[PDB]
Amino acid sequence: MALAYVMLGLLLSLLNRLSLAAEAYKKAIELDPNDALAWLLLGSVLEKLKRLDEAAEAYKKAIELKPNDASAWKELGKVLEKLGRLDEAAKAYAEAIKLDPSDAEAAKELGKVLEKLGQLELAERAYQLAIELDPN
Amino acid sequence: MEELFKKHKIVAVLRANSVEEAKEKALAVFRGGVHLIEITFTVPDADTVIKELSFLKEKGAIIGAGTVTSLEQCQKAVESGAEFIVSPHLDPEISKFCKINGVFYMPGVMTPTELVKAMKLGHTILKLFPGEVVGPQFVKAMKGPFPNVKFVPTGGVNDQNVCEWFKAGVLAVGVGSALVKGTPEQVEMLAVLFVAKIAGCTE
Repeated sequence: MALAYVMLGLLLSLLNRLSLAAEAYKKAIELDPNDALAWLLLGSVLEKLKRLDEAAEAYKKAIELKPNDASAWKELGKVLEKLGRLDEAAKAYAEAIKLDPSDAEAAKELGKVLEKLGQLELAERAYQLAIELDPN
Repeated sequence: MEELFKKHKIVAVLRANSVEEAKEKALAVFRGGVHLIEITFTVPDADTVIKELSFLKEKGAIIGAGTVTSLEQCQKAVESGAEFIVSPHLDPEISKFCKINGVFYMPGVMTPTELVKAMKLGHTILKLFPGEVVGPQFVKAMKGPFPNVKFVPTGGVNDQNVCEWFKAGVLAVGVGSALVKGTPEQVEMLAVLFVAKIAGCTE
C-alpha cells in the first residue's frame, strides 16, 4: 500500500501534477514512516515546486534512513545552495563525494559552492576533480 | 601495519607549532577520512599530542610519530602510545629499538645503498624522503632488483602527481602542507579531496 501511493505519486509526476504528487508521497509516508524512497521522491517534488526548506527537511529524513545515498546527499546540496546555506551545501556535497568519488556533478557543484564561499584553493581542486571524472 | 597502509593509502604528515594546533589539525584530518596520522616531533611536546589523541583510536584512527631523529625521542613516542614510528633518515639503533619494543618502524631512504642497509635490518617498507627529488622513476628502478620492497613517498606529493606515484607502484603516500595547512574546515575539505583523488588513482 505504501509503494502503491509512491507509484501513484510517480505517475502524477510523469504528468507534471507535482503538487498532487507530493500529496501522494505524503500519504505513502503516513503509511510507512520509514519509506526512504517516498521521502527522497517527496524532496525532489518539493524542490521542483520550490518548497525549498520543506524539501531539505524531506531529504534529511531520507538520508537518516539511507545514510549512504550519494545522490541524496547531492540533491540536498542542490537545495542548500539554492537556499543560500553554502557551508551546509559544501558539507553535503563533501559527504556525497566521500560516498561516491566518481560523482562528477557533485565535484563540480562543490567547486561552485566553494568558489562562491571564497575558497578558491579548494574550489580549484574540486574543479580539477570534475574535469578528471568527466572527460567532456 | 602494512595491512593499514594498503587499506587507507594516505598518511598525514602533521607539523604544527603547538599542542593545541596539532590536535585541531589531527581531528580535521580524521574527519576528512584520513585514518593514518603521523604526528611529527617538530611539534612541541609531540608525545603529549599523541597521548591526548588516544580517544581517536576508539573511533578507528592510527596515531603515530614522525620525524624521529634520536633514540630518546623514540621512547617518548612509544610510551605516549604511538602505533608506528617514522623518521626521514635510516637509523640502526632506532630500527632495533622498535624491533624489540614491538612497534613498526619506517626509516627514511633515498639511495639504493641505504635501502640495502634497511633491508638487512628487516625493513621491507621504506619511506622515500624526499620524493620531491628522486621521483617516481626511482620506485620503478627499484622494482627490478628489489621486487619485495614497498615505498611510501613523502615530500613533493600533491593531487597533481599522486597518480604518478601510485602508477610507479608505491604502497601509500605521505602528504604534508598540501593537506594539513589551513583552517579546520580547509583541512577537512583538503582531506576529502585527497581521499577522492587517490580513490580515482587506485581504480
